[PDB]
Amino acid sequence: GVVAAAEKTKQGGVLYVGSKTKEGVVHGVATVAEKTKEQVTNVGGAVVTGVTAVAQKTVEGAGSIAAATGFVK
Amino acid sequence: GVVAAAEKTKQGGVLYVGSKTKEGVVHGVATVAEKTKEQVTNVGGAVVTGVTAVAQKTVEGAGSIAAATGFVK
Amino acid sequence: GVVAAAEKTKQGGVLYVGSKTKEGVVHGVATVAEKTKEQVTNVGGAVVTGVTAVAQKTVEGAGSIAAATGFVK
Amino acid sequence: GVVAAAEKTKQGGVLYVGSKTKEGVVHGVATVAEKTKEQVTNVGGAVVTGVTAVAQKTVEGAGSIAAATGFVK
Amino acid sequence: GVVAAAEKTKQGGVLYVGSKTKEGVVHGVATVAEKTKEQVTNVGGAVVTGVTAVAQKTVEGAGSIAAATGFVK
Amino acid sequence: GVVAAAEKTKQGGVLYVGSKTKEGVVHGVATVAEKTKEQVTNVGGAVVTGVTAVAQKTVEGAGSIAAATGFVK
Amino acid sequence: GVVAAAEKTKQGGVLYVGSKTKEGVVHGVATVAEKTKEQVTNVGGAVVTGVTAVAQKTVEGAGSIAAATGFVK
Amino acid sequence: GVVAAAEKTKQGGVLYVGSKTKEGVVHGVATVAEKTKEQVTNVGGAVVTGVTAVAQKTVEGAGSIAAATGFVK
Amino acid sequence: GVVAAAEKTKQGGVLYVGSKTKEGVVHGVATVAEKTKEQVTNVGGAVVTGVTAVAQKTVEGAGSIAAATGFVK
Amino acid sequence: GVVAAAEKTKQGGVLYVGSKTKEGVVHGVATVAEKTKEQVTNVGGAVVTGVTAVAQKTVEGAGSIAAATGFVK
Repeated sequence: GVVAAAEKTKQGGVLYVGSKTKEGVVHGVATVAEKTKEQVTNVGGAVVTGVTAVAQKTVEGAGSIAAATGFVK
Repeated sequence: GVVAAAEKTKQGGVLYVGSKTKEGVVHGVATVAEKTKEQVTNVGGAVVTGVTAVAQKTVEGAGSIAAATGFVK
Repeated sequence: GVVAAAEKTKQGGVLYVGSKTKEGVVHGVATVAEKTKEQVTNVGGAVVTGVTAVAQKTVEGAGSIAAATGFVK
Repeated sequence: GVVAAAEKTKQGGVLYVGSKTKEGVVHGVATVAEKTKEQVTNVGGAVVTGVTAVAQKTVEGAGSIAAATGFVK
Repeated sequence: GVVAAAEKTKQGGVLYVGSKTKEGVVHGVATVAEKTKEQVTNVGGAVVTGVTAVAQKTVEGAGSIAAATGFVK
Repeated sequence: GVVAAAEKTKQGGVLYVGSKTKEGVVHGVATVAEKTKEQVTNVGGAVVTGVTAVAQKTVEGAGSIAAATGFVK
Repeated sequence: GVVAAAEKTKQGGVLYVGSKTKEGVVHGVATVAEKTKEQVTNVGGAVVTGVTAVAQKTVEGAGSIAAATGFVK
Repeated sequence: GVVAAAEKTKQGGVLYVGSKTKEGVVHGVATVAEKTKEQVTNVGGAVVTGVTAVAQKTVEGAGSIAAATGFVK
Repeated sequence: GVVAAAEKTKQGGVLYVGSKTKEGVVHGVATVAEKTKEQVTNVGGAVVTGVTAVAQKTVEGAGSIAAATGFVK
Repeated sequence: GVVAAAEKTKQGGVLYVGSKTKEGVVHGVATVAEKTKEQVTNVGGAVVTGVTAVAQKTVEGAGSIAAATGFVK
């Protein structure tokens, strides 16, 4: 029983970024391996990967993740 | 039983980014492997991968992820 | 039972980006492997991959993903 | 039972992007492998892959993905 | 039982992009492999792949994807 | 005075190569540029460019090269 | 005075190479530049560029190179 | 006075190489630059660039190189 | 006075190499720069650049190099 | 007075190498710089750059190098 449920019921200043750079190496969510048996990646939210990264009001509602892995039995 | 459900019921300033750069290497959500048996990637949300990345009100409602992997039995 | 359901019932300032760059290498959601048995990619949301990436009100409602993989039995 | 269902029932400022660049290499959602048995790609949402990428009100309603893979039995 | 269903029942500012570039190589959703047994690509949403990519109100309603692969039995 | 002179006055076991390969990219003597004023290439000897390259008793006598370039005066 | 002179006056076991490879990228004598004023390449000898390269008794006699470049005066 | 002279006056066991490899990237004599004024390459001898490189009795006699560069005066 | 002279006057067991490797990156004589005024490369001898490199009796006689650079005066 | 002279006047057991490796990165004679005025490379001898490098009786006779650089006067 791997169940995920989500509900969202709606009964309805200044940001300045200045970036000067050179030779930027950026890595995000990176999983590196040798000889696995299983690999899983679930992204319910937001992954922002930049040289300049700005986020505003981003992950604002009703997320759910259910993960079951393995179970040899 | 791998069930995912989502419901969204709606009964209804200044952002400045200046980026100067050179030779930018950016990686997102990257899973690298040798000799697996299983690989899974679920993206319920938002993946923003840039040299300049701006997000506004992005992942705002009712997401769900259900993942089941393996189960040899 | 791999079931996904989604419902959306609707009973109904300034953004400036300036980018100057040179020789940009950008990768998105990239899964690289040698000798798998299974590979799955589900994209319920939005994948924005640029040298300049701007997102506004993007993933705003009622998404669902159900994934079942393997089950040797 | 691999079932996906979706319902959408509707009872019904300024964005400036300036990009200057040279020699840009951009990759989207790319899954690269050697000797698999199965590969699946489901895109319920939006994949935007550019040198300049702008998204506005993009993935806004009622999406669903159901994936079942393998099951040797 | 690989079933997909979708229903959509309707009882019914400024965007400026300036891009200057040279020698741009862009790849979309690309799955590259050697010696598979199965490859599947389902695109329920929108894939935008450009040097300049602009999306507005794009994937707005009632999509569904059901995929079943393998099942040796 | 750009003078070249050459004189050649003649008063007169087992080689086994086995090559197995795939997807070979080979470049020779390659000069690549943007916005020059002058480019010169003089080849008095031998340029062997292969995937399999074997040379035997190749550049064996009396070569001469004279190069003068520029001289704004 | 750019003078080159060469004179050659002649008063007159087992080699086994086994190569097994895949996906070989080989570059020779390569000069790469942006915004030069002058580029010169003189090859009095032998340039062997392969995936398998074998040379025997190759550059054996009487070579000469004279190069003069620039001299604004 | 850029003078080169060469004279050659002649008054007249087992080699086994086994190479097994994969995905080899080889570079030779490579000069890479941005915004020069002058570039010169003189090769009086032998340049062997391979994945398998074998040389036997190669650069055996009478070579000469004379290079003069610049001299603004 | 940039003078080079060379004279060569001739009054006239077992080598086993076994190499097993994977993913080899090899660089030779490489000079890398940003904003020079002059670059010179003279090769009077032998440059062997491989994944497997074997040299036998290679640079055996009478070489000469004369280099003069600059001299603003 | 940049003079180089060379003269060579001739009045005329077991080597076993076994190499097993993986993921080898090898660099030769490499000079890396930012904002020079002059760069010079003279190679009178032998440069062997491999993952497996074997040299036998290599630089055996009569070499000469003369280098003069600068001299603003």
